[PDB]
Amino acid sequence: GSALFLVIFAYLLGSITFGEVIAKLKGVDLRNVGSGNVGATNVTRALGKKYGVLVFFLDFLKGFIPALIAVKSFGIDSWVLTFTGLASVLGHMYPVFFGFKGGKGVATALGVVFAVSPSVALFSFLVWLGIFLWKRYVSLASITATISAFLFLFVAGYPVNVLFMAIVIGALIIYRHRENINRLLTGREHRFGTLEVLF
Amino acid sequence: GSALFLVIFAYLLGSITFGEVIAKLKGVDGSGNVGATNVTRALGKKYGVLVFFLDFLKGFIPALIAVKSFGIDSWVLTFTGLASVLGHMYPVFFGFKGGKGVATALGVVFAVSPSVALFSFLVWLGIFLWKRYVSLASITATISAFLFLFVAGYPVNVLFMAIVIGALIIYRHRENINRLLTGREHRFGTLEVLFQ
Ligand SMILES: CCCCCCCCCCCCCCCC(=O)OC[C@@H](O)COP(=O)(O)O
Repeated sequence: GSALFLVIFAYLLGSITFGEVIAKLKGVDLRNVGSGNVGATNVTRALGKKYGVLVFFLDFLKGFIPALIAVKSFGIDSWVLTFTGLASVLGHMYPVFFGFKGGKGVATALGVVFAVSPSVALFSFLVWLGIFLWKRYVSLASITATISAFLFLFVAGYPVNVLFMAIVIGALIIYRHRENINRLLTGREHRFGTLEVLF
Repeated sequence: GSALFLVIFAYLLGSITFGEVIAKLKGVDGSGNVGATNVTRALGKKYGVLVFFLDFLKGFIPALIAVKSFGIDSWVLTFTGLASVLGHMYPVFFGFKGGKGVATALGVVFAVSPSVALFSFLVWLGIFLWKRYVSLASITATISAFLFLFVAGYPVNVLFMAIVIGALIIYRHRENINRLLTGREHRFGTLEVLFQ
């Protein structure tokens, strides 16, 4: 009853892909820019790093706010949190508002992890930052940090409901990156090299 | 032509009141109503959920065909979603003695607008958890559904369908409304709602 309310709320809140809303009022069509993704990385290409950080924060919140409510209400080992965090990420990937055409859910998933464990969230973000500074592919950093986020929760002793949530979310994130994976293997992925950040 | 076939099929399918047919499957016959709530009443939540899903599908299935084959702007969809609910309210297979059409109407709005449907389901859950009457939640979620379709800018064929379907549902709750105002409506326990 109460759990169903929270899970649906997490899905509806997650369905507000804020990169698509902000770019629309700024006039930009994200479909034609860079990867075509509606997420923070492509919002940065289309609108600049000022709007990319804003979109990252909002997409972060819609996974953090519902997951935190589940933790305080049902406990960290409740499967309500499992499906709440999944709902926020599935809302971002398949938004009920925009015809189920959303992003890859990396920022929203980090919001869910933050509500479960800030410690793991900051480490995974540090892992994401290093891999990115290393190779300047956001997709490679996101894939790596997604896998490291799962390994961090496991070693830290988090319950099987949290691990199940992380596996499904992580497997969904990698699957939504299959276009980036195809581009990385073929040397076509949109790098953030010298020319890209300069211009 | 083919539009009339869909409307009549929507009515006939909606006339399959599923609590009944699944109550008689397992073999049971309180409120005496044909509803998912009245099936959880009797055979447990696991069968009332299935009955809710089936009554949901008979409104969802013909309405999705209307959207896909005629368009969300078509008035074929208006009469198709109307026929499904009217089938559930006045089932030709059961002497026109049927339920209140909440689950069937939710199926109709979900095929038209998955967003409005889930938003209206949020309204129902909140009102039910807050005040603990099933009927008060169904009336409020019905009204909010039309308001959600209106402010979102859905076409006039959909707004007309929601008004007529909403009015029918509210009208089917006239006995619930009387008992609500006279304090004779059943209410769930303060703890019974959370374990519901
Ligand atoms: C299971 C929990 C996993 C948590 C996720 C890992 C944390 C990563 C740190 C946050 C990084 C900032 C947010 C970026 C969101 C985003 O935009 O993701 C899409 C990118 O990838 C690929 O971008 P693109 O080239 O446009 O497809």
